[PDB]
Amino acid sequence: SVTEFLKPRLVDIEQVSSTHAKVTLEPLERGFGHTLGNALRRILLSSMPGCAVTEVEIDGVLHEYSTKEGVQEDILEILLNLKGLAVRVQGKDEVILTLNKSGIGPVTAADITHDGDVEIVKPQHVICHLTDENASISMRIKVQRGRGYVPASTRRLLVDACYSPVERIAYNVEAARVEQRTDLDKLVIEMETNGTIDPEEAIRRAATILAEQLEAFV
Amino acid sequence: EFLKPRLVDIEQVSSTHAKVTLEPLERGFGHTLGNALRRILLSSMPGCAVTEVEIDGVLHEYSTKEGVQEDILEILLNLKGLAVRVQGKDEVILTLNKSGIGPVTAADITHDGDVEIVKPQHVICHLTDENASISMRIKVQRGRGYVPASTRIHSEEDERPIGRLLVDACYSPVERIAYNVEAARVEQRTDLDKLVIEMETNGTIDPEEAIRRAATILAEQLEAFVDLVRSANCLKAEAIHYIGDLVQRTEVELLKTPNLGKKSLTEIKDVLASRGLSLG
Amino acid sequence: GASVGIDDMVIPEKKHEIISEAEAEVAEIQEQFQSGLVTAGERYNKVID
Amino acid sequence: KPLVGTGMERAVAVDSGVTAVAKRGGVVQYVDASRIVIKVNEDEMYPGEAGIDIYNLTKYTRSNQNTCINQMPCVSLGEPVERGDVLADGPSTDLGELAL
Amino acid sequence: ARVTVQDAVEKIGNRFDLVLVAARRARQMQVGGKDPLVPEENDKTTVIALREIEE
Amino acid sequence: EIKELLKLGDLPTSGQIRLYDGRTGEQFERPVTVGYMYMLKLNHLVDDKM
Amino acid sequence: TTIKAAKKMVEREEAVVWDILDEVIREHPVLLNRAPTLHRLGIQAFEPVLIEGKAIQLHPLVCAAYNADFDGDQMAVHVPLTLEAQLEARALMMSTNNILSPANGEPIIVPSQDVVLGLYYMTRDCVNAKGEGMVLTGPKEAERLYR
Ligand SMILES: [Mg+2]
Repeated sequence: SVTEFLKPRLVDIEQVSSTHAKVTLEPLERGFGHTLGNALRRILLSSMPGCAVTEVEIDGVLHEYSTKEGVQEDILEILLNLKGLAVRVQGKDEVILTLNKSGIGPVTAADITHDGDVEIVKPQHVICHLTDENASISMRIKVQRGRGYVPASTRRLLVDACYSPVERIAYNVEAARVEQRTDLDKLVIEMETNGTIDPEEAIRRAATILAEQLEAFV
Repeated sequence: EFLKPRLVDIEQVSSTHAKVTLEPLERGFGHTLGNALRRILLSSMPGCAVTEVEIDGVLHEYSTKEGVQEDILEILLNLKGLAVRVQGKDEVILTLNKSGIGPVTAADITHDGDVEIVKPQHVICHLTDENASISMRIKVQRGRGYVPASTRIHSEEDERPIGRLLVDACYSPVERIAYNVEAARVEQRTDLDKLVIEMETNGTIDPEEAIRRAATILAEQLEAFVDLVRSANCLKAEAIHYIGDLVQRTEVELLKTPNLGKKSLTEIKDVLASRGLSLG
Repeated sequence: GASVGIDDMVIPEKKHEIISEAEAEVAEIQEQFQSGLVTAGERYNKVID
Repeated sequence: KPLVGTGMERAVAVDSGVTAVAKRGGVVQYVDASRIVIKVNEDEMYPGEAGIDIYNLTKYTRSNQNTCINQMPCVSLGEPVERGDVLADGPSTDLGELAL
Repeated sequence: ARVTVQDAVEKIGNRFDLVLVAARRARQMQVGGKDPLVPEENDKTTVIALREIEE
Repeated sequence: EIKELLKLGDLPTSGQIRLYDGRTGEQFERPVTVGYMYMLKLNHLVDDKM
Repeated sequence: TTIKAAKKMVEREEAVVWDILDEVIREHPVLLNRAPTLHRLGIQAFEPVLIEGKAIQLHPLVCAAYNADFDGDQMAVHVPLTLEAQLEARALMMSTNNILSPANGEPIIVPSQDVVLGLYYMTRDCVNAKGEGMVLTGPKEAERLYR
């Protein structure tokens, strides 16, 4: 009974959204809740494989503080909208797409070129709005594969690539009892994803990444 | 793509103070492993602690003997801090006999083969009269965590011998952990940091055997990443050893055999009068 | 992690000068009363003020 | 034994009756968890059959508030005791100082 | 989850007759063998009565 | 004099040191005051009151 | 089988009496009360949460109504019995129904001295800091950037 540690039973996996779940591990040993939760949160935030947008150049703009007629938004707002785009790049490491379109109406993600392996997960995502009959938009979006969040100062217009597909994660330890002892923990994990992968899969990915780091010792 | 860490070096400043290294680590994994290993090295590590020590001439810890400056309570208090290392079994009973003026250290304890005393100069008691002697039995065990004597009040296993004195058991051998992440060598690749764990214990465990156990516990906990005698001889003569086989048949069927005796039948009737067994 | 220390209560640098000026003023505003110019009640009301 | 004190612990500890102050000086002849025997010097001894001093330390007993009252010797064999020294520490006393 | 009774008081009543009608309903549920009109998640008679009050 | 006594030993003269969280290993900002206070146990126990 | 059997079972404290007590505890309110009962908010109803120990845990937001600090105060617990008593405890004097003082419409559950310090530290505005002058997609990105 010296190495007989308890094992959780995650019967509660209830979720109220497609890209948002709430896992409940119960029961854990006293002190393992915070350990596991913090380890998996740190890994899921700071080290997670993914692909995002790194740098986008405009056809006739070479400065952040500029504007183009016929667009209801600004360069900053369209860069912020491009930051939220979720792309699941397959095969090649990186690829440059285009947004050549001249038409009245909002520019959605479906207007981007298919470019083969590039599969857009949110075709309803709107980049910018157009109102003039002759105002044309043209840019060269460049995706890239990485791990983590890299700001602009850490690095043509630059974009803060959000490689990690997790929108937020926040665990919460509670109290659990097995028939005698009320000092046991009860881990509760809450996470929202960007639609590329399900959060239940992201938990497995983070757990595997953490477990593979402990092969030389176990 | 992740450079897994290796057990590079294990320094040894003293018998208790150690310093381990876990090169190489990537960015963001240094602290992630350091804190998770510290919280496990502090919480759950196996060890051995003194408990249930009996002295010949005492009946309770609130008494005092003759020719001994210390008090029985103080003796039970400084026996708690005895660093013992047991590899053979998990339950040993030592023995301490000494007489004459002078201190009583840990060296004076018996010299059993599978019991190592880490600190022989650990003073336990003091004798102050040549016509005095102490004799006790030190019961060592094995466990993890902190278990106080007050929790051993189940009273459903056996009764207490009046001269048996319970002791609080601090099984955890680890005292403190102090890790620190810092930049490793160039390694022809930047963003590589090292983990320098600096542990300290009572000299009853090995640094490598502790890190390999903490990592093992962490991996085992993380593995959850999936979705979801004559009276008895009368009955044993018919190859019946358990009470269920005798209760399966009625008492009339058991009385129809010459293997059962009068005393066995009386015991069966006394057991059945309580409506617990032999109810047809 | 907001603690409270002994240095977290800084004394003003010009408090000593104010105290010195006040005591130097009082060391003569009492002698002005001792000359019979003002009464004790008004002197007390001025000192407290 | 509080690390930060005021210097009034000796007086409070000694002036109360909780400790065991030595009546006459000498040398500890027999120390024990319950008794202390002091051999008095020849000069401090009375002329006619003075003898020795014996202190019977009070062991575990109850107060008016149901608390333990026991003394513990703080001397050793052969130690030269002087008149007025503390030989045992009562409740809340550390080598003759108040320790609450 | 009977955290508050705001909606039940807002619906009807003067916050006094609600207690009486809920007591009558819970008494008919507990003593009498009347089946409840709402599913019970290991709840008591009072909570089930208060939850049935709303309509 | 307290500062000189702190400077005799190898201790920070400010009185405040940097602490780390035990549950996450993160470091608190605004270094906190750590030292030794003499605490007492008053004769009002919860065993005699429940 | 009989009342004496259950009495002996509770006396021996089997492992099943705790799971039985949890059932009756789940949704049975109790009344808490501090010694000087000046106004009516000195008696409120709560839902018990079984905890190990010998002290009562009191939500730190209802301490203003009770006028109770944590330097030695004691309170009394009362258990309603009948159906009407429980319904009155739930619908009239539940802690989540008494958030406005009857002397003036102003609330009485305002936090203080620990919660206001943290919110004052969050909503502070420094001049020079890391990550100053950038653009985020929303508050979740700010949380990710801070953590
Ligand atoms: Mg109070």
